[PDB]
This record gives sequence, C-alpha cells and structure tokens, in this order.
Amino acid sequence: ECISVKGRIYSILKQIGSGGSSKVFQVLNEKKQIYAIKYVNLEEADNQTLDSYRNEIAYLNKLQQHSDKIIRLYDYEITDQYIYMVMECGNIDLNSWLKKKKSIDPWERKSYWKNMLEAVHTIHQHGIVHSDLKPANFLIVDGMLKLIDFGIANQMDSQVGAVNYMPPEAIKDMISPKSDVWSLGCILYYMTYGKTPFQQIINQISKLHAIIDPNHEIEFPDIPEKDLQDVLKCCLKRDPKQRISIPELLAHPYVQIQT
Ligand SMILES: O=C1c2ccccc2-c2n[nH]c3cccc1c23
Repeated sequence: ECISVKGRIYSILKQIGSGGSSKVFQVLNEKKQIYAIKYVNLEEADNQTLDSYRNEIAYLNKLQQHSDKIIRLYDYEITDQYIYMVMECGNIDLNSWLKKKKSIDPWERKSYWKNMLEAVHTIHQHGIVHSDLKPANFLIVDGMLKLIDFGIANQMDSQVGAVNYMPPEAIKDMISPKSDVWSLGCILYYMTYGKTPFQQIINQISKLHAIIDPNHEIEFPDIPEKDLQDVLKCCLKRDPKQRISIPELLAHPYVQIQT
C-alpha cells in the first residue's frame, strides 16, 4: 500500500522496475486483480520531455484497439507533478527471459516472432518507427510477447548499451520502417543462434565499422529450419531497399507454413 489513480485505490505488492525517476509497481486493485502501475516524476521534465511523454501516452491509448500484442493500458492519472498508468501486468521481459533460458523451443520462437511482427506492424501503420528495438522492449504476458513502448518518450547503472541492434544506415547517416526490421532480425538471430550478429566484436568502434562494412560477411550457420535461415538473411541486408518489409515477413512461410 498504497497508490490512488482516478479514485480507485491500488496496493503495492512490489516494485518490478526502478528509475529514473520511473518506477513500475506490481499492484492489486480493490478486488485483488493484478496490474502494473508506472509512476513517473515530472518535477524535472522540460517541455519537450513532457510533450514526448504526452505523445506516447496518446498513441498507446489509441493503438489499444488495433492489437492485443500492444500492452493494455486500462486507465491513467496525469498532473503537472506526476503520471500514474494502470497497466496489464506481465511475467518477465524478453531480455531477462532470454538471458536465463538455456535455449528456446523452436515452436516458442516462431510464436514470439509472430507477436513481435504484429505489434511492430501496428505502430508502423500509424507512422511510428520505434528505431531502438531490443528484447528489453518486449513483455511476456500469458506466454505471449507484447510491445511495452513505442520509443517516443524515452529520451530521459552502466555502460549499457544495445549497440548490437543498431542498423547500419543509422551509422552511415551521421525513418524508416526498415530500421525496425533490422533490429527485429537481430532479436531473432539471438533467439536462433544464441548471440547477436556482431556480439563477439567487444570493441565499440570496431563493432560499428563491422555493421556498416559490406565486405564483412554476417554468418548464418546451417539449421533445420531453412525458413528461419532465410528470414534472418532477409532482415539483415545492409541496403534497406533490399531489406524485407514487415508485410513481406507476414507472408513468409516461416510465420505461415505450419510448421
Ligand atoms: O517493465 C515492465 C516489466 C518488467 C518486468 C516484469 C513485468 C513488467 C511489467 N508488467 N506490466 C508492465 C507495464 C509496463 C512496464 C512493465 C510491465
């Protein structure tokens, strides 16, 4: 105990996430149903930050209706000092799950992949490119991946990280939906081969040079699922024009042909 969002009282079971100042609490309503409550402190947010927070809240609220692979947002209270967001509660985030799991069941992987496509497809269909997709951005809810954020709000402890998932065209350019495809392709590559394509290059500068270098051959060890191979090869094509799109991925035999 205790939080109060728009009249209704919620008792704090424990803190799932910390920050930030951004704290996600596992909580229970008056009828002991389980929710998550994200608490944000606005007392040091400037006007762009605030607007970005407002913008993402608006979209998450709208895109509720369009897919159930987008995390449910049930209600929220929002003042000048804080934000409270009553949300669907989840088992574990994908990054923590992957880290702990020894190796994924081939059926489980393909199923998660469909979830990831459905959610990312939805945000694209409203002009939203995430542009920073990591396993951390996905939540396992009832054995099912859901996208937690759209990457709008978050422009506000290591030494971390996630340069592994960075597409080459973001580096050469120093928009667009193909950037998200690359990043999803790295999440799958990880679920397939246990590491990200360039994970073993532990030097940062070297890593990026490797990502943008066309002569650097990305490895794709032979595996039973030749479908999976092909999907991985298509998402990790350095020329975004050549890269496969989400609609093409949704018509791919990997997610259609059974199984
Ligand atoms: O970050 C998490 C999170 C992290 C670990 C475990 C559960 C959750 C979780 N469950 N519901 C929500 C809503 C928003 C964010 C998050 C959740």
